[PDB]
Amino acid sequence: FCGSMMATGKLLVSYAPPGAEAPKSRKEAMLGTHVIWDIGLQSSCTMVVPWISNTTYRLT
Amino acid sequence: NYTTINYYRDSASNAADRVMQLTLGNSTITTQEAANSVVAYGRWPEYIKDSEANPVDQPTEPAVAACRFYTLDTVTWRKESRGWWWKLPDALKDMGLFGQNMFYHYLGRAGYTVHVQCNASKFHQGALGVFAVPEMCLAGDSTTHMFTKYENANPGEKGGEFKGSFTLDTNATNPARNFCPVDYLFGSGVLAGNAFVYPHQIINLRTNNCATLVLPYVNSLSIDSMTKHNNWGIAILPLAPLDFATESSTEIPITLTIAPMCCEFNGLRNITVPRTQ
Amino acid sequence: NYTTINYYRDSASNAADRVMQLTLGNSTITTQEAANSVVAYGRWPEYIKDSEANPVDQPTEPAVAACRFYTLDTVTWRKESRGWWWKLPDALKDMGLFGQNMFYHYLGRAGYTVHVQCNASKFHQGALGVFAVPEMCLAGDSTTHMFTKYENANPGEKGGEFKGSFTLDTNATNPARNFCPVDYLFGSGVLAGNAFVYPHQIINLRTNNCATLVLPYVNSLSIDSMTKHNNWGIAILPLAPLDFATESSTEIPITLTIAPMCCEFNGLRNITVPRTQ
Repeated sequence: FCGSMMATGKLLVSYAPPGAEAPKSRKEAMLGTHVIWDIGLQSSCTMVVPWISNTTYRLT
Repeated sequence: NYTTINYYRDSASNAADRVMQLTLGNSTITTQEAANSVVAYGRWPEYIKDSEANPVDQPTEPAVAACRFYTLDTVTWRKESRGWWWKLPDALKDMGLFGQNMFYHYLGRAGYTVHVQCNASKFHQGALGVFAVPEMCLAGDSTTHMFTKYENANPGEKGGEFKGSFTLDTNATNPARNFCPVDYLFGSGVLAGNAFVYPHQIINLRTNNCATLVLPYVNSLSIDSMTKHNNWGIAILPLAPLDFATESSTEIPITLTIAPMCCEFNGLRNITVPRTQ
Repeated sequence: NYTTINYYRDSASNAADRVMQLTLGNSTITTQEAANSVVAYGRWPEYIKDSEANPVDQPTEPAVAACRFYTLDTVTWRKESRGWWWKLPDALKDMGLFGQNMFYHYLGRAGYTVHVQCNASKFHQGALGVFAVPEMCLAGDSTTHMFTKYENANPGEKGGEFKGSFTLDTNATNPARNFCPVDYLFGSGVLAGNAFVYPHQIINLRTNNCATLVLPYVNSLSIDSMTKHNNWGIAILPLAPLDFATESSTEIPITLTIAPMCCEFNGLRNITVPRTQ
């Protein structure tokens, strides 16, 4: 987050494994993997997308 | 003796019986005229092991909420019936909390207990082959290869019927894009008589009223998408046609009861709403 | 000294802090401005013990499938808001597999984690009392006692609002048969200022953004019908009215996230479809 120190907010970063419709709203997105990021003294947040695949490898 | 030495790093470069009771959750099945029960490939369904887990997020295991018997729509066996097929987990997509977990998660895995029920008197004739086919791919009805659409490939609990003869869909404007499973070709260009290589049971009306198949989760992956991929296919064929006392017009119901087993789901999101037929 | 001797058989005849993370299933809540978390009556939710099990049939415990956070509809806090109420498990009757298990079983039991969220700047004012009331009975709006109908008593995830003053429903032909909860009477003929005898937390906008209440299953029975009986009632009242920079017309959202805990269901049948409003 590269806003001012005086800015505050909460974001939701979501990963949806494939198969269903791509989430078009936060209500759909919160049903998948996700992290709620609080923007404060720490301006960075890491979301790990876990390895969730049917195949042992994915194509590039 | 001979001597072998590998000159490369990658190893690829190297040279070459009758009375039974089944209780799952709050469901129970009693049988008195059973022909035993088959465990497909001798492997009982199980949960993913930590040594084979691809997804990292914690799975959900509904256990009894979803690991229970659901009864599908009954079909009718007549003299003219050619057979029926269902796809798993497709046949259970609208069955309690199992379908809910199926559509709320990106990845799903489950074995099955399939119980086919067909009771008839001691004056009836007929045999049903009940086959569990992994990756039960079915042939389409058009000159276009692999042209069957998702809606028809996933009929649901009703399943589909086999056909006596192959019919080609010539409607160019509005193609059916449906399956055309021929009974004697097993719907996949293979003679039905060889279908017994698959796990199976025969319901001979003089011997047994039911068949039970315990299908382990079979796939090239430890866990997959249940909405995209049907792990199993249940095919029922009349091996011996139904007959009764020469009265004719006789028809007896066949009921199918499937219990998913060891259900694991990963990748929770908003629910999937597939396009309908 | 004195001497006591019982002359009867039946004994009745005898003489007389800020940073927190909550993970349930596939749901996680992070808070940085929390005022700690309250465990109602100091009792954590738990499963029925064999020493207290009334029903004999095996329960179903959906665990992560239902023991997860569901977020209700957000309400708006204004200067004129009098407060809101929800009923548990009623507020979760349409929430994933929890509601499915709730309506497929005759008996259900669950504790709760209630997380009320209300963020405002450092230039806002206001306090919210968040109260967990066992058996939160509310007063009706008619001269007929106990006349509130089922549809209004179970609004669902939207809940209801408190009222500034009591209004009597005089419509004889088509009575509303709705609640009339007066904010200062706490909706039950008791002064709201004493409502703090119940488990509670205050969200003071200068101190905290959220409240967390861990409600154990509280009832005169070990397990009951979730469709008939609401174990808990969540009441939110503005203790201090919302104010901001004299701009006026300010309104901030209040979001409610409830996770059922230690869910147990008994008496599986066909699903219950309650009559709708």
